[PDB]
Amino acid sequence: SQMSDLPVKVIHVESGKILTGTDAPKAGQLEAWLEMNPGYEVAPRSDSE
Repeated sequence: SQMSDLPVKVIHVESGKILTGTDAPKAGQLEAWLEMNPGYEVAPRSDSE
């Protein structure tokens, strides 16, 4: 699968809540979700070194 198919987490500044890939929007509809829900930001992954 591609990242575009996998969900991307986000962090809200107005509420401070962090949405996980489970509740967060998909990579394809993320742009629309963020545009509609202002204050959110792409959260970091769980890769690390």
